[PDB]
Amino acid sequence: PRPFNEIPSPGDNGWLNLYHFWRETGTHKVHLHHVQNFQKYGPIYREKLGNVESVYVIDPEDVALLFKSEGPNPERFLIPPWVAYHQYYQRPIGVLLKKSAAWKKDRVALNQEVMAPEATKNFLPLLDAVSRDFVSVLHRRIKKAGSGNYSGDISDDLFRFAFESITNVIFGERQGMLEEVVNPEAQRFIDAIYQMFHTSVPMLNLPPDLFRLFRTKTWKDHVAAWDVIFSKADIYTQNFYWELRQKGSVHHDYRGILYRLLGDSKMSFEDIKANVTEMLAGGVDTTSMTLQWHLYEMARNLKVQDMLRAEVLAARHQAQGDMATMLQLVPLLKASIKETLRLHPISVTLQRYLVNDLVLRDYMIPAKTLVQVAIYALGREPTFFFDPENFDPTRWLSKDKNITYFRNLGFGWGVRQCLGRRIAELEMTIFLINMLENFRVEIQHLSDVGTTFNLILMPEKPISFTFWPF
Amino acid sequence: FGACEGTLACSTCTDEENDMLDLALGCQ
Ligand code: HEM
Ligand SMILES: CC(C)CC[C@@H](O)[C@](C)(O)[C@H]1CC[C@H]2[C@@H]3CC=C4C[C@@H](O)CC[C@]4(C)[C@H]3CC[C@]12C
Ligand code: FES
Repeated sequence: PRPFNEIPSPGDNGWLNLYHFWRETGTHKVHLHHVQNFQKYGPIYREKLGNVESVYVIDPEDVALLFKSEGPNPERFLIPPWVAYHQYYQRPIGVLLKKSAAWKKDRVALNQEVMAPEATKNFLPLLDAVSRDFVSVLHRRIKKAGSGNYSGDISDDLFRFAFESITNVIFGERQGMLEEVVNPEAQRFIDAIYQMFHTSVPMLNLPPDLFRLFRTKTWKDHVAAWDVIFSKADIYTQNFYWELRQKGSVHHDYRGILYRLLGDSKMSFEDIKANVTEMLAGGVDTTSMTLQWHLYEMARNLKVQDMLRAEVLAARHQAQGDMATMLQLVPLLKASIKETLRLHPISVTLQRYLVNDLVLRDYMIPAKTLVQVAIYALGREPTFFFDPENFDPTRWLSKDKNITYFRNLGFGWGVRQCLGRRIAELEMTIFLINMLENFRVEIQHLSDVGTTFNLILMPEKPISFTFWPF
Repeated sequence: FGACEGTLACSTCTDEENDMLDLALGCQ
């Protein structure tokens, strides 16, 4: 059993490692840094970047061992600029920035309202209403274009879509972000979210002491972005709280996540509002970029697009129109979302701090070490996925359940997987049902679109789609 | 056992059940 120090490594100097990382690859290509590192060191390595050292793994078999020894209250890497903002400006923290018993308490509360089948079944008509309106927007744009046809970059529209969707299941109220004339304050919120992520990157491998010193301007801009996030989340929650007392009726119809938490949960109001803030901010840039990638992948692979349409048409007929029923009848659609997140993870890595010592690849890794699963590098790895550059949803249907062992990692694992996983799955699946029924998707002068690291992974450049009424 | 508490948000014990299983339920 080899000691920790024997794990392949660029070296022990974190600032030198950081220097070589910045000059050769760059901060916005961290996902490539991982790929190259694995090609250089083999299937496991350690790297100190600035002050933080991680062990990095790629093999689903090492992944399984990692998540096997996970404790009751797991911890992932905390993003230093995010943590500092919350501490210094004393903002209430949600489930994302809590650990141990305080994390569990929020998570358990939130799980009853956000992850539980009994609760999540209520999301269906709320998300469908938004998706149906998105389809209307595009139909309007086709009519207006006068060519039976619409071409355009719909990123901003996908951000507005994702925002209507998360706000609708939380508040049970439409924000009108899919209308022709849009709330400019709600837009200012949507933009702050992207700014928060983008401005995170120059500060990523530095202790807070070095932020204000070498990234003063970035820190300033980062703080302004979180201020918008928090201001408007507070206003939303607070208005909701008072309007509840103004209309005070024990409604029998479903009204949204917030109503349920405020009316019957163990959480304090301040805890609730902290988590409303995080769920809102978490929901805008994640589902939107993933859908964009999906549409891109359907445009790149027209046969696969044809198959998915046929599945959804069959499913709408077989279910005689009912959405709840449809969702149990689209296994290829669900697999295609899994296939989209493999090629295009939102999260470059998953991370866990070990609670106990652990052996991986005959190396001894001591308790409290950060271990990172290189999710991006994994999905591109030709030894772990057959023909990895090919978008093939059937891959997830294979009854050879050796082929999918610890491969579906886009939303993470165990008790501290994505909190918004059901919202995201349901929102994207419903979004794609509606699109597939209404439009054929193409990209004129199609080319390979790469990935940039903006804390979340995002496309490197715009994608201009063409839509045809089906 | 039952760490997420009967919510289908772990695997310490449908299409979503299938996903929790390919990483190895009692509460469903
Ligand atoms: C395609 C969409 C999404 C992807 C791929 C994604 C991915 C992830 C990943 C990889 C994690 C870390 C899981 C782990 O450490 O094991 C995570 C956590 C988290 N996500 Fe998402 N996410 C998505 C959408 C959302 C949405 C819509 C929300 C809003 C509800 C959200 C809110 C959160 C929160 C609060 C956490 C931290 C949970 C905790 O620490 O208990 N995410 N997500
Ligand atoms: C706005 C927030 C309140 C919610 C954001 C949340 O909805 C995200 C986008 O879902 C967050 C939650 C945990 C985040 C990850 C935590 C740790 C790391 C390691 C770091 O090296 C790269 C970023 C990466 C891989 C983060 C990417 C963005 C994630 C995956
Ligand atoms: S208890 Fe979490 S999955 Fe059944």
